[PDB]
Amino acid sequence: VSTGEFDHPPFQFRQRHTFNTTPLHDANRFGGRTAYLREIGPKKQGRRFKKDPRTVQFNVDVWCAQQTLRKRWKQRDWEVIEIPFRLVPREQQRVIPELYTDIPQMTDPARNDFSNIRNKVYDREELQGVLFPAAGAMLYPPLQRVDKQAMTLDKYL
Amino acid sequence: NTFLTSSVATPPISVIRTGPKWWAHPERMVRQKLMYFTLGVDQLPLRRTAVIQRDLQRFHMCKPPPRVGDSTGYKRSRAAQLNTWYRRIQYQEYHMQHLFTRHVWGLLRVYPGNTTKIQGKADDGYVGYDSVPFHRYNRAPLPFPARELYERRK
Amino acid sequence: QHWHTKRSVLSSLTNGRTGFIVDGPTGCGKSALMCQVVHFARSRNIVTLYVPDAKVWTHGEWCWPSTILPGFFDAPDAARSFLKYFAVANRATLTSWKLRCTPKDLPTEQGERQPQNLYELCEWGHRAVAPASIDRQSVCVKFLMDELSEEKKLPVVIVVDGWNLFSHETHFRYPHPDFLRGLASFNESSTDIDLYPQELPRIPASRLSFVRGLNKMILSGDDPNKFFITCTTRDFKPFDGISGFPNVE
Amino acid sequence: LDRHRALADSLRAYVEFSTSKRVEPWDARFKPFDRIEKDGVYVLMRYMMEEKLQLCNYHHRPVKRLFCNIGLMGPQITTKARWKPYRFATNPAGTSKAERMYQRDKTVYTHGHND
Amino acid sequence: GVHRVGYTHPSTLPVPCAQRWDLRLARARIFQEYIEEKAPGAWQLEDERSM
Amino acid sequence: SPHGYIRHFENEVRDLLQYVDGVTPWKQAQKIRTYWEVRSHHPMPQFNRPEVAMHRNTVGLLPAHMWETDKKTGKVKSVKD
Amino acid sequence: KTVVGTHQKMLQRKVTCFQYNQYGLFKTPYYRLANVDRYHAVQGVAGTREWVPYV
Amino acid sequence: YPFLRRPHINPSAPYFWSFMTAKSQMAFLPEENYITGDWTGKFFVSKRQVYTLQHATSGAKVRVKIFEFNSPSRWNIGKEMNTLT
Amino acid sequence: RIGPIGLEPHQFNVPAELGFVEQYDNLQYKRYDWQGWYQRMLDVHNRNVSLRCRICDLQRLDGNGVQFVDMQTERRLRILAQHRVGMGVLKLDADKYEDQADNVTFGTTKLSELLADARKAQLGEEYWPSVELKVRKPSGQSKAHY
Amino acid sequence: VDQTPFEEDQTWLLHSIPVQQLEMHHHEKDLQDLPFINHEQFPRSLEWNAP
Amino acid sequence: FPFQWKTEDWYEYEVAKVRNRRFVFENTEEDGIRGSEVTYKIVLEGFWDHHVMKLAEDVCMFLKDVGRQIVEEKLVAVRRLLQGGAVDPELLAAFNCARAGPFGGLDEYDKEEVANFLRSDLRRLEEQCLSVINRCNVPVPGATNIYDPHTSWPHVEKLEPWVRMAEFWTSEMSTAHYEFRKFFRVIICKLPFQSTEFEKRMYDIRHWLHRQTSCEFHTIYRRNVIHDSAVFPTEHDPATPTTHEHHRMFSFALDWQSAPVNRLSTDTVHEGESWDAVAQRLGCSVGELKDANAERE
Ligand SMILES: Nc1nc2c(ncn2[C@@H]2O[C@H](COP(=O)(O)OP(=O)(O)OP(=O)(O)O)[C@@H](O)[C@H]2O)c(=O)[nH]1
Ligand SMILES: [Mg+2]
Repeated sequence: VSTGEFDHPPFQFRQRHTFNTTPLHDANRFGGRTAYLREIGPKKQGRRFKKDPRTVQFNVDVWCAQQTLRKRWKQRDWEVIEIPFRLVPREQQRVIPELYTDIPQMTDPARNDFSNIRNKVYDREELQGVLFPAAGAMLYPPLQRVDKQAMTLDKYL
Repeated sequence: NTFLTSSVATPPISVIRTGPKWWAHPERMVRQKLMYFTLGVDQLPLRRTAVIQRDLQRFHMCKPPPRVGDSTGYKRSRAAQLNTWYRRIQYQEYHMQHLFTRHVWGLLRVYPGNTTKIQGKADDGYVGYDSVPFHRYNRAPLPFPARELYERRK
Repeated sequence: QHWHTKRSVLSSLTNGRTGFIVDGPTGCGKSALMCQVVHFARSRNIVTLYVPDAKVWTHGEWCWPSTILPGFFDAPDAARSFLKYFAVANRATLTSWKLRCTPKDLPTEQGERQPQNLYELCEWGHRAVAPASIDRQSVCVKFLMDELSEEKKLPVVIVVDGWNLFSHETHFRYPHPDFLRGLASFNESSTDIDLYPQELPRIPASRLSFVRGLNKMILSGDDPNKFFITCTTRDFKPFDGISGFPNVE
Repeated sequence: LDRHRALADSLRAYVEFSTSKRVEPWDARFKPFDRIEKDGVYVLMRYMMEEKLQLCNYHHRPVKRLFCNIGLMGPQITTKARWKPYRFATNPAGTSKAERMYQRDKTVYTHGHND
Repeated sequence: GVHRVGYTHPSTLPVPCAQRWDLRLARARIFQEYIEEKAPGAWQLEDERSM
Repeated sequence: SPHGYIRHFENEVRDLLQYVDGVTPWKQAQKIRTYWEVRSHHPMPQFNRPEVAMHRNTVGLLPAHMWETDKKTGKVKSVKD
Repeated sequence: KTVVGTHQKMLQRKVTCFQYNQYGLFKTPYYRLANVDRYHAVQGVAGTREWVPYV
Repeated sequence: YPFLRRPHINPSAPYFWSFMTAKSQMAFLPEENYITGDWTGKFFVSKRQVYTLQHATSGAKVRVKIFEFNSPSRWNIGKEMNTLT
Repeated sequence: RIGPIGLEPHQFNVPAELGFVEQYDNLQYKRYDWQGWYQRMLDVHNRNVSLRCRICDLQRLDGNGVQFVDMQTERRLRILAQHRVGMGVLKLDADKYEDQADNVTFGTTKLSELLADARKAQLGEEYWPSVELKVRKPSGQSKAHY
Repeated sequence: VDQTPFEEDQTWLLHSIPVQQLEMHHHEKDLQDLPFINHEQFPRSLEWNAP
Repeated sequence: FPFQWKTEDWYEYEVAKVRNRRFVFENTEEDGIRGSEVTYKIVLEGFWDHHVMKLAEDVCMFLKDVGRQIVEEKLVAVRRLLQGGAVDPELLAAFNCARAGPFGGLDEYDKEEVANFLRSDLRRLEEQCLSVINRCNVPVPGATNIYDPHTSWPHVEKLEPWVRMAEFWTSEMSTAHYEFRKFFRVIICKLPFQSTEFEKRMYDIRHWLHRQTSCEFHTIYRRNVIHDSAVFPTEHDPATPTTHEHHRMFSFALDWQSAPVNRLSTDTVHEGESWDAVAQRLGCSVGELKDANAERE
């Protein structure tokens, strides 16, 4: 669910800066990207593409796809490294179908882990023996994991 | 504020006749309360504007009964008495919004639109980067760049 | 407030860690709890480092490289506000703070006194004229973090709102090397810095001079004196698969 | 005979438009360009980006892309700060008036690219 | 940002395995797939109206 | 017989291209020029468009030897044949 | 990989005069005269309501 | 009306080579600037024939459907006859 | 069940499906001078034949005793046929030639070419397709040491 | 040498990307002329699955 | 309950469900109405919905009485094959064909085990032939439902009508909205054997169809395909591998041959070669070389 604007406003008579009324090509709409298709004054191939409804809708569909791409790439705190089949963990020793090939696969339902394998992200400090066997100096420190059974401040002791 | 174009003014009776569309839109009316709640003042003309328009939208689909005839003009004049009372309250909140948001804009160093008066900074209509190169109503040429209403450092 | 007699108690509470991080969903009592901790500690006359929102440091206005630290950067507008309000908050304790490891040949104009207290050091940093305040805070923040890391007797509570912004990359990026290399013309220089924008690698928070002094006291185990009761922030924008453009009103 | 002359006249006015210096395309009212000349953005422009803006002669398209690759104030330098409009940023250096954009020559066919 | 696309031969890795680029070249060998050379890595835009 | 796209015509593309050079001599195909080879006879073919790099145009890109400009305003007065 | 360099540039020039020597090559797009009626002489324009595409 | 589908089909300095011209310069000249086969002579040439150097050098006959160009010059080389009128 | 049967150990038998459309007119284009091109237009439009085979039927023993498709074989087969494999069934839609008889022959050689490259995983571990792990960036604990 | 997809909005804005000017074209939706002049050869159902 | 999910799993679900629409194996070695050997779909097309509905009652009753007869004459052939018979020596040689079996070495099947495997498959054929016959005796005209697979054979499947509207002037005065439409009914015939007598009878239903009503036929049958590992061998990758320059535009015709690649089955013996030297050069056994060359001693 997203509350941003996706469609372009239609064509009518020339709007004015009023209450609940913005001009059709303004710097506020779509982050100022309408300056490519705006007219300041209140050459035939360079005038008619600004007034075609299918043409101005396709450009917003490109700009909204650019906004969809940059937020999907800013979510990536990981990267894809081709790891061979022998040094991979036990949940990746299975036959993994490609994207949109099968049902979205659970990781391992036998161990009560119902999650998609395609969104599984492994920490880099776990695979130091696989990714860096040539260094031999432990370039990344081990992850300090907190003791869940230790009496701490959250357990009133 | 990124709306710096020249604008067209509307009479206040055309604003309130929109009703739930723009004047009493609930997303707009709740952020007008947060302006008054930040400054520590009563939202008293705003709440009584909202209580009236809450009940006005409740019966707005009902058709009025046919006025079959009265010898004296009593309930017709009384229904118009309450109707002209509801407009004067919403005339006050229409003035209360425009007074306070121009007082807030003088504090936050935010420049208004064209030909807009802020009482603390620019008593005349502040015009910045207009299509017409001179003042629209004061008949004076605009300098380049735009007029600095505030000091420099943030 | 009396940690040296209750040291085994405080080590068992934090499970040996340096402090607590408070995490949860958005809009819960995270920053509302962190402002209570400075209300708890400064009423008990304890010296507190309070960062009220970490998005002034990481997601700040502009980034400047450190004058005395090579390869490190600074948030100068966030630092002058930090060096101002920390001096006023703990003025009762920083005036009694004697400078142990601080050089006494600091640059000082006519009419100003050389700092002998940690309160006087922070007032040397933020109280100056522009642009002389830009390089003065980089000297002051580095010598503040050097003075705090050597104190092993007074408890210093360090409260940070939004430690997750200090745990990853600040939104600033590195400058392009053509800006510092120097050019004679643009048409024959084999550059496109004015033609096409590009994304350089992003600067992490560990390269900031403020967070360098914090991470020095966290990782080095010779400081059983600083308690980092911090929290995270979930003030990010929503994104649920698709995204259009946000309406400005 | 005059169409060949007007084509060379319009091409000469476009190249002199590319060579001449423009005014600052950033608007000095809005954040962060509102600040003083000795703090903030103008410090970073004076010591790191002084020759980069002077060589491109302050046209609005190169100086915004130089603000992208400088990295120390992005990405909110271009979107948050309001810039001058397209017909306002094409005015030459030392403009100081709003009549200069209509003072320019209307005889050439540079499509709005004349001084 | 701007980078160079790398390739690791199976003789270089301590555990050899078939890479994903020579599997792409094997897929392009069978089904006769045209590999556009100047296809940009930054321009991967989904048709979000349909997908 | 293949059908549909041109990717399914393997032999017919091979049979066309061998037939293309079979009838065509190189004495004929040398006279076809591209657009930039014709534009080189202009007094100035190359200048930057205002989309990307218009600021890189210098005064040495103008063919100033083939015109005469006025001394007062700076505009071109005449053209040379 | 077999045809590169001058073998590519001469083949593109040989295929250009082979394209140009064919007098009567139908390079007209389809939408230019796809509005012809068979029962009457009324001429419509494809894209508007004065033409139906199925019949 | 459909977008730019009319059957019946201006100077600019910075868009000189990109207005009413080909997209690329590596593309060859169109068919109207070459002789296809054995001809008896054309009364007119088409307006999409690009003016070359040999048009102004030889200058025998320029017949554009009418338009007879008796002013040879070097500023016309590189663009078709649509922009020349 | 029609089809050739191989008894040699270098020939594996794949039980596969073939789906096709045959359409003949009976109302208007049943017979006249337009029947010649209309029936050909129906045959060219119905040139598709769908060669479908389960990967479970490919996991049998070959003539040499070894399994035909092992785990690494179908892992190589799912990558070489990305969208042609779906719900455990390798589907091939042949649309190259106008007649369906040549599309069955073109579909057969494309199945055998895809199977022969997937059979390289039985040669050694150097032809096993690599697992793509989305390994994380270095964490904030390791970034504190920077 | 190739570039990753950008993470900021101003880099997508300020990059030299041309907009659509002429009529857009698809490789298989050009036999059908327009969405109003959508041509169908045989009147099959839109949910017709090919065996 | 209630159903709350992450959106990217929902984005993966809705794309995978539509792309895997016709990725279905119809003829499975299984139980009743799902499992079959051949699948016939006859898509009937007419202009009115009651025209295709009344034809779907006319064709289904035709294919019920015909389909019961062909299964019954097949059922009388299975019950004779299950009573007793002699095993084909071509069938016996098919089981004893592989070099190594599952248990290592040659798996010598005798005449009892090969006759056991066809008996296990003919027992499946009886239970599938009785599933067709028992469903062909159900739809009495007192109570009949030909749209359900469990009751009647064959069952009729609904398909949505192709409807395409036209918007034209009635003159710039007004606009008329008329639509072309035609309705579809699909008849799914699942037989657990391939019989050309039923395919001949199914193809001849076009000659007695209803007025202005046509049909098309879909046939999904099982067919054995041979993957020849000698014509299409599994080879190591070459020393100099291919690059993207071999996969350019117009490289599908100029750089690559069609599959398969010709490999020479003829060779000439060199000077000092013997029977073990040619087999070393050809990478084969010396007994394998003499079996193909039994003409020359
Ligand atoms: N007075 C008071 N208000 C509280 C308390 N807890 C939550 N609130 C209210 O809850 C809201 C959330 O406060 P924050 O702590 O800033 O929310 P948050 O978890 O930090 O949200 P993010 O920064 O986005 O992660 C505040 O506006 C408070 O009004 C509390 O203990 N006392
Ligand atoms: Mg918070």
